[PDB]
Amino acid sequence: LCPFGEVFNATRFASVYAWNRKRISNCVADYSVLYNSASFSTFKCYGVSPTKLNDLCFTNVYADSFVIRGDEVRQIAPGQTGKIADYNYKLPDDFTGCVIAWNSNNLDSKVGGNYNYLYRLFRKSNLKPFERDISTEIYQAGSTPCNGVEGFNCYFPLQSYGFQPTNGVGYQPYRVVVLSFELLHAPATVCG
Amino acid sequence: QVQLVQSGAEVKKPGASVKVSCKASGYPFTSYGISWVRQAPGQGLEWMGWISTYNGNTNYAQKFQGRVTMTTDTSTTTGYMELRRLRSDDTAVYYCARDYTRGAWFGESLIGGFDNWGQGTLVTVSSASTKGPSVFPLAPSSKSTSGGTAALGCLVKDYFPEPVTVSWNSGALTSGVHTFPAVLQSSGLYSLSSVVTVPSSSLGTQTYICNVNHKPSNTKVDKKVEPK
Amino acid sequence: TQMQLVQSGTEVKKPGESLKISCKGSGYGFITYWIGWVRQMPGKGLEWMGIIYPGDSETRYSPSFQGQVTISADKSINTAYLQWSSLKASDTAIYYCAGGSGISTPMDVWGQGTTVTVASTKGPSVFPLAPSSGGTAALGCLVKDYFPEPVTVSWNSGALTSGVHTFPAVLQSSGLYSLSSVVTVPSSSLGTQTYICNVNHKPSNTKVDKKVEPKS
Amino acid sequence: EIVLTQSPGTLSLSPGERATLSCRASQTVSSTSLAWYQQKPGQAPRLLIYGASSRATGIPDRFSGSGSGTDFTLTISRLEPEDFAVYYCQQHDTSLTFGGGTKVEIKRTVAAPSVFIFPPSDEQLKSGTASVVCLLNNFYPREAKVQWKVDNALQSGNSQESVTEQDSKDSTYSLSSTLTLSKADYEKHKVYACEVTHQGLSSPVTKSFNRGE
Amino acid sequence: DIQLTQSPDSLAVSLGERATINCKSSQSVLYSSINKNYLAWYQQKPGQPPKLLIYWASTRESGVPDRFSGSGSGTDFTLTISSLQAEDVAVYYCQQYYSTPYTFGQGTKVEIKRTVAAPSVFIFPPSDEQLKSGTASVVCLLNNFYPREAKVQWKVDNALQSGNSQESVTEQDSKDSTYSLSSTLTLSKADYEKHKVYACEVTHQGLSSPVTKSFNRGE
Amino acid sequence: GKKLLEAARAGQDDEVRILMANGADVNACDPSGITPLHLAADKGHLEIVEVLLKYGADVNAMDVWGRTPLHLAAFTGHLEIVEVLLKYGADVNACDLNGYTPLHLAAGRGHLEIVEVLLKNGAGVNAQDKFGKTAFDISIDNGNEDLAEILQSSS
Ligand SMILES: *[C@@H]1O[C@H](CO)[C@@H](O[C@@H]2O[C@H](CO)[C@@H](O[C@@H]3O[C@H](CO)[C@@H](O)[C@H](O)[C@@H]3O)[C@H](O)[C@H]2NC(C)=O)[C@H](O)[C@H]1NC(C)=O
Repeated sequence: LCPFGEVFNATRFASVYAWNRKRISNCVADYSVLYNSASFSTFKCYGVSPTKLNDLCFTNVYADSFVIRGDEVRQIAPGQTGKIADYNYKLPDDFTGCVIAWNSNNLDSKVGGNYNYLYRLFRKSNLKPFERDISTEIYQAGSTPCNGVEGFNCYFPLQSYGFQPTNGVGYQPYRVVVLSFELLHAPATVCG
Repeated sequence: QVQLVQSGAEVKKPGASVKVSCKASGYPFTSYGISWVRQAPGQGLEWMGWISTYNGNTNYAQKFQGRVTMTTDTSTTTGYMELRRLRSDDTAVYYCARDYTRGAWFGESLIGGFDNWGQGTLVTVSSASTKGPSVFPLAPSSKSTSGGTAALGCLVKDYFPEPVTVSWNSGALTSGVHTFPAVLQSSGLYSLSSVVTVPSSSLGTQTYICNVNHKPSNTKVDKKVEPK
Repeated sequence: TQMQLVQSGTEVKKPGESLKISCKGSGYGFITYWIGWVRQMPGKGLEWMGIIYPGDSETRYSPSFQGQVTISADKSINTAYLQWSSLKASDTAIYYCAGGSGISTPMDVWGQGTTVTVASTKGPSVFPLAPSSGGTAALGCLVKDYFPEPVTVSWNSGALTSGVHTFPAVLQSSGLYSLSSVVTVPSSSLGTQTYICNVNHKPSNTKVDKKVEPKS
Repeated sequence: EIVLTQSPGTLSLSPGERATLSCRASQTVSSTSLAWYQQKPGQAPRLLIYGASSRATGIPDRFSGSGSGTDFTLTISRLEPEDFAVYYCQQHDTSLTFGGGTKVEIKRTVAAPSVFIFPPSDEQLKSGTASVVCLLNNFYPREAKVQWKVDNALQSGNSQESVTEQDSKDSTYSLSSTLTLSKADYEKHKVYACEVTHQGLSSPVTKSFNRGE
Repeated sequence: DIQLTQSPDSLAVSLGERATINCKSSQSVLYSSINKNYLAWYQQKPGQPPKLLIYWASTRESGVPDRFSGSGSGTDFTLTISSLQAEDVAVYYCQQYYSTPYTFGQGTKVEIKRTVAAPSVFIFPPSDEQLKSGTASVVCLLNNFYPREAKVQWKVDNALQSGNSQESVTEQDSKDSTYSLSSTLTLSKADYEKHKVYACEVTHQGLSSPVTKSFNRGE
Repeated sequence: GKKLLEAARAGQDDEVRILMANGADVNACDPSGITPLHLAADKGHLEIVEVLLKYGADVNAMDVWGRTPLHLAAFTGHLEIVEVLLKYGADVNACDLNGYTPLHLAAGRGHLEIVEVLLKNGAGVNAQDKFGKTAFDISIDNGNEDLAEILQSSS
């Protein structure tokens, strides 16, 4: 009864720095479609198994999705460090969610480079878990006061990806959706 | 295996409004949206509209804001459309179908589209009124081909409306029959004819009959064929 | 059940060489399954050595087994493998491959397991035993100097299946194996029919039949 | 929005061949927001191909889709005598726009039509009108030319033409061309000639008749 | 690493009553959000791969009846079997899976309990071809006893031996839980010929006093 | 081994001497991937630079932006560190993601000697910026035209 098609079978996925929230509840959710889709290549799940969650049911089915370069699909795991893992989207510790990813090279790429998907490269601090930062202002490397101009120490933070149909076996952009099943002691707990 | 059912063909007069219905069964009616598409006789389709099934917020076509209203009921799992300000040029066919292009929950584009349709519905409108048929024989002329064949026909004109149930000797002849599509004329009325070719031997050896019944005007007529 | 786990057969080696064992899974939803390995000493509990994922070959090892055992996976035929670089005398045990969906999940489905040992080959020998004075008398036969296990013992080709006790084979001082089987029989039919110990050995593929009578 | 024309409007092919329908737009479009639908005559439409590469439930494996950018192709591979229908390529990237439809027809040899021309009897005299008819049968293909001449003079705005669909047993058509007029104008002009020119005819065939004959 | 412990290692209870096993951890095994213990209870009969019995320390895996239960909290838990069957003899294991890695317990052995049984003791020397091989194996056999505890000793011409008797024990018996034990003594041909009278001594609760069977070589 | 970075920044030669004699890293890096040669060039502690390059420090190292020590050392205006880096054999036509050539910074900061010392061993004048511009126009842009005619004539 939960529209799992819209989150899974959509058309436009935003970039990692503009990852899309998708809150979902108030249904009965069927997982057999996720059981044996025969197309996901990296179905991995932490804390709670998906073969046996059918009995139990809470709220907080917080789940999101984006598109990301293939290799770093391993870097999305609690207690794991990396460039995008630290710097664009980082899981907390004590995980309870469930990661799913699959290849979509056939459609989300155009010869010559599809310059639409970008990702942050640096940040002064390191982000807290499950928080979003979107900001396009310049980076001031050194002691030069920079207001709105680009220079030897003023650099554009956001950088564009490179997607090719004939890219490397990890260089194609995969689609990633991660679900996260939690609970709260408050009443009015809608099941699934 | 899901079932879609629509109402029957309708006849109206100009300036009125027309309400039609679509009934869905065999699937969770609250999980998919409804799509309505029309087609003019002999022309390609054109998109009327799409409507969600949970939030009630919908998406109409750009060209049809002030004429069509869309409603859905979850209790009976039905979808009704009411079209206003009809004109004589709008006589057409309509179809209801299940959408897989706009998600019925949040409303974003997906992969796929109109999967299962209905049976189609026929709509007509004119300034004319129901009228009995005008029958006319066409036996082969005095110059009927000797070394060849002759053509036998029965012609109907000024009959309102479509259809007409036409048979020759009450279904005795089944092969070589041609019934013609209804064609409009400047008067706005109807015309049709039915033809079979026969060998020259059957010219003066057997007499044929056209029976025509027009149920909307419940008129039954029978006419023999006399060679001349 | 919805998941099938299979393993390789029983096979033992001399010490020094490597070791290749494998575990395969089959069914619906296997793509959400991790493969772990469990060890049992003879007469003891379970120990954990390693766990792995079939797709991306993510490995986790026990704190006490790094370097001695190699864990590998292959997603093409969708199985997992265990390698042993060197074999010791203390590596004779029974190993299980088992499946668990996810991390921090119950280890629910299991295979059958396979055993490994180290010794030097020899075929067995069998000797009889019959008592004399009554009530019931105990007949038997013993077998010595065989390896590997097992030997199928039999009593009149299985015609007598009550009061049978075959002693679980136990290694002696020099590492070989000995066994003994006994029954109790009423003293009425002592000298009417024969008693025969049948022993079959697959590794030596030898059939031996031993005749038992009381001593005059 | 986006213009869409498949072209050609008729893809008449002999049974036992391959069909490659081409769909084209003006601007660029996604490879995941377009579909192909089928329309049998007198029967409701159905879904054939979605996502430009995938297939729906219970679809024969002869159908495939490909293409990208602004050009798309549907391949039928095997043409059976059930697959004759009007096909539509449809987009939904921005709003949604349907194609123009394409007709696939059975090739056969040339056809020689047979023509019968009949004027009305006094059953039209009872009314205040007059209606003459020309009928052609067993011609090929749909194109043809028919004309009238009232005393060697063609008049416009008074004739209607009707054609049937493809024949199920021989795959040909029969056409009716009817000329209507007021009865008063019927009897003050003497000669009426019905002429036909068509590729199926070697020469234009003419039949001239009189009010009394 | 998290450590466990079980109690008792072995247990003796009659048929059709309650049996208990207690498993204690080293640290807390509770997960913060999900208030369900990450423990597991396994059963394993001899010659069998294990079959999971209890998961999440309180939830019953499909395919087993209600007669098993688990309770506890914090770091201490207990599994109880009610109205046991004769089929219910196996080895039971507690193991957590809170985080990499997991550590099992030492193990639990269950055994049916019933009345004391009178055992039977026999003695045998080997046959001639055994001696001509170069070895001599003399066997003491003791059978159909209950309880298990029964001391066994040898005597060579009323003199003791050291490191010569090997003891073998069988498993539970399906009929009346009476077991069989053997003591094997191996020696040289000459050393066998170096002495006359061999005696075997047994001690058991089924015997008011130790029972000795002795025999002289060749007679 | 993060001590050497701040030691080189602070310009305490004895501390860097003893630490690298004790086994300090030759390529110790921060999260931003900066190199001790970069810090030494920024602070102009020539002795630390020569000492570090004696053991074979990363003369062609790049940070997250691809900055090379020659670029920063030209930016500050240190006369001898640039030429010792050049004589060791670092790249002179190196350009970051922004595509800044050392000649570009040299013209921007109005430092002339670095231009010719780069040109001595074959510095390239074919630099392409966002518009493909070379060092000539920037040299005339910096407000000091006396630089521009030299690159015009040094070709
Ligand atoms: C997203 O789109 C995919 C693509 O079609 C959907 O997958 C489809 O899911 C249905 C679920 O019922 C599958 O139907 C099943 O087919 C099997 C095999 O024929 C049959 O044994 C079952 O009884 C059932 O009818 C269908 O095959 C499957 N299609 C493909 C190509 O995999 C999916 O449901 C959509 N939604 C989500 C959330 O993924």
